[PDB]
Amino acid sequence: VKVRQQLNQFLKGTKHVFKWEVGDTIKKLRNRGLYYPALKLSEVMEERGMNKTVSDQAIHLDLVAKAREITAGENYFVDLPETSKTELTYGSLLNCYCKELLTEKAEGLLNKMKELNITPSSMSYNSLMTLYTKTGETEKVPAMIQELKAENVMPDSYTYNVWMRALAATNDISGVERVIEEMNRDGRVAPDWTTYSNMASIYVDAGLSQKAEKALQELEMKNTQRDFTAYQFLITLYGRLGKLTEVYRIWRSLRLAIPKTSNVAYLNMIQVLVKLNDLPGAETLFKEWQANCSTYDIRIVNVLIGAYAQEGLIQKANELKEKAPRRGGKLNAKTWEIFMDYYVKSGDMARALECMSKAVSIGKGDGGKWLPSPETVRALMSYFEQKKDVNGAENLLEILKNGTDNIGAEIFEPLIRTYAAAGKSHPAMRRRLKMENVEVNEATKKLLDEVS
Amino acid sequence: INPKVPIQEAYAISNSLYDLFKLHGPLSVPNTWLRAQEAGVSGLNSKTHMKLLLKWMRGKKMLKLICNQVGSSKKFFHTVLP
RNA sequence: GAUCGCCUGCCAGUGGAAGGCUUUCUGCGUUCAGUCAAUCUACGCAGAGUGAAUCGGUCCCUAAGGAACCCCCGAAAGGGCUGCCGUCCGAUGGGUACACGAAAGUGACGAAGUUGCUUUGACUACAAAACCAUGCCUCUCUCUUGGAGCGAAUUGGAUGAUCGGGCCGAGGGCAGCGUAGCGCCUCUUCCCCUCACUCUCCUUUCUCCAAUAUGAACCUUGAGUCAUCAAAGGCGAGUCUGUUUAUAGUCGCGACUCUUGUCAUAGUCAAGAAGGUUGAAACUUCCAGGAAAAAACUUCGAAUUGGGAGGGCGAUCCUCCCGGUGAACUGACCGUACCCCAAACCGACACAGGUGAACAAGUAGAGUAUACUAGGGCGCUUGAGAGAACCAUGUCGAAGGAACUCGGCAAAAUGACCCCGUAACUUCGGGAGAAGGGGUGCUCUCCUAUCUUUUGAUUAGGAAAGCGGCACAUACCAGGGGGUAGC
Repeated sequence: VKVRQQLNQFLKGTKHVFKWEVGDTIKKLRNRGLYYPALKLSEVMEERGMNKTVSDQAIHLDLVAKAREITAGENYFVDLPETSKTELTYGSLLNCYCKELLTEKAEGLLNKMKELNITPSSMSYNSLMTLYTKTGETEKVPAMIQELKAENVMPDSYTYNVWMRALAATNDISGVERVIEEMNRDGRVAPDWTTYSNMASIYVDAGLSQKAEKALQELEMKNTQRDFTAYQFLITLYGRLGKLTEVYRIWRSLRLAIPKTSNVAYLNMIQVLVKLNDLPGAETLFKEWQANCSTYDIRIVNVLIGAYAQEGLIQKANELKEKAPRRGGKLNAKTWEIFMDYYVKSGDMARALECMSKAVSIGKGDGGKWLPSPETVRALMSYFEQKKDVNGAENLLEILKNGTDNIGAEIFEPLIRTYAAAGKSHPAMRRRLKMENVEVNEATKKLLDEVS
Repeated sequence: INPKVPIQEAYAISNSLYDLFKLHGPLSVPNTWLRAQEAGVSGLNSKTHMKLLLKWMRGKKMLKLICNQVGSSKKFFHTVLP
């Protein structure tokens, strides 16, 4: 990123910059996620400006850790002189473990602290509770809450919100409401729109809290004109009640921010507009968007291209597809996959095959990979062999399997049966059925034995 | 700088004098004692103590001595430190 | 254990070479040593103690040199010969990776500038003031409500008197200020669907002139990501604009402007992250003209396991050429304690003697000179009284100023920086710091410079006005000078 170039040309620079500027740069790059340059700075400007607070030590600990370096994190931690091992350090360890999913060492360290008589704060408890809510033992939180009450802590808005996410997992909507009232029962909130948006994140189950969604809106519109924290937990409720006006109004009241508003805003709203299926509005908005021409690269083409492909509007999707790299950037793997999705749903064997395999082995890997994850193979085969064509066996194996085995042969419980009962077209694969080795069905083991 | 002054009352009394100054004007040459006796405060006891607090303030950077000399006559003004 | 001291650029500190050779430590003891009565130890007994691919040796080389052979010479011994093609010699060069055999080297004064002569951070609690809110009169997205002044017409200008024209008044939020008050980074996840990073001066003295941290700065090399232009003469998209098409309109587009790559092909590479490595030296000035080593290093010459071809038809198990040819484990031996300006070394001694280097916080100071300190080390292994003659080493001494005496020996004095001025003589370079004088503190102001160590002030110089002292290089530090013979 150009952040690296800015800071890197800076380091060999002058007008030695204040700790305040530095700390603010950290708090910026951490927010935007730039653990790498935030750490690199807080290292070099430590080499030059050394003495850092115990709090800043905790900050650096979090940076080291959430550089995905949990190992080096803990090592650095036991490097810290025990004098600099106060609540802040232990809390950074914890809130790192939160993501790190290391419940065992986490709870061990937790009880360790507890014996050490060094109290854990709200965010500590809360990171713990979120670790619970992902470990599945989310019902385990209110007992520790009782302990918290016995330990004189105020479980903040975040604790109430993970309570909501915890008593949703057990279908206690009355528990959600009683938490909601526990909010106003104690003068310790001061609740934010996170409260109400966490209410909605579960009440998207029925739709009986629309005034509370408007309350989300008004607490939002206080804390901001309108900022991007009302649009990630709201798109399906943007499909909920108010689907015409409360959304066609929020869209423009948001654009009242008046930048050439973000790809993220348009990508939070256009999938909802296609959910409501107002295709001319989607098309007008896309056309004014590419008039804005402000980095559409894929975040705006892919969605309504996919809407075209979903309907069957493949000429209109295709023109736009092969237009977008005439002017700007790339296209995504799943942008290829939606195209393959239409090709499959329409059954076209060879072309669906080509586009799929292109997608899987092109450099569009999402997260260093584009294994086509859903079991679309069960349909792919039902179109190769079960198209009742005899070379839905030879190419079936040699291409279907050849595509699905660049990642791993595990998914092949359909595939192996699929050829065993695709041959079934012509048996010439007993030579093959040894290398067919890993695991195969027993019912279809008769199909197998049939060849020899 | 580092002159005498009481420890914490000094902050209240300094804010008192700074109020006085920024209301009135950088004219507050010594015998500012009159201004700080009419917009009065009892957190002083004498002219010497007054100038002592003045020095302490200007050290803390609340006041600033400045020059305006006219003819061959030396005049000096405690601006309220813009 | 505690107050007090002494040292802090060659008596007292740090790592140690040379030397010592258990003197280090642990327990026991006090017969011997200690310049004591010694429970103490550098003392007696008893026991333990020193880890090293990288340190230092070992080793490779050679200089000064000592010899070996052969040779030459001499009564005997032995002397001479380093080229006759060898072996030893560190205070030098080579330290980590084979050995073997040739071109490059290794490799080189002095002096003076220029480098080395380390710098950072230190508290926006937490971070600033457009948005639109708001608190306001103002005002017409828009009017609407009757008044009142203001042209209309004659027929050919002295008239005659009413609709096309028209101007302030009561009510309605829109176009002008001030009024509470308050936060405008981007998820380019490909999918958001509820979450933790939120852990700091608004309350402070003690940056009231310190405590804590850092220790090189630049090429040269290889291997994974974008942007290249090699990979082709191939486009949309908004502005600017020709008129009307009306299922209701967008239809059309002549022409101008504005960014902007793909279809693959590879082709060079700019921008981040890993390893040895110049700095550790450079440039000028000179004349007295400034080590050796096939040793290591850098190439070829050859290389012998690894390949692929070798036309494989010489069983030739070989031929031509390509590929590597020291690469991962491994890395022995010996020193390692202790003191190393000293109580342990050389001085017969627990002796004011002698003993290479390397490092050395602050203040003032050009200074490593000199005071005073912290750190570190040490309190000198005889003391307690009294305060006579006498002696050693020091402070002051009137008046006198060399009268002392062989002789102003010693003692005194002068001293520093800046400025003023400076003689005879002359080999014309010098005498010359010639002689002879003045100034030296601090305070504020002004201007000058300068200074990024940010905020405009701070430190020095020089102006000019005070202010105190008998005294302002106040202590320490620091030239007596001149005249004239002999050699």
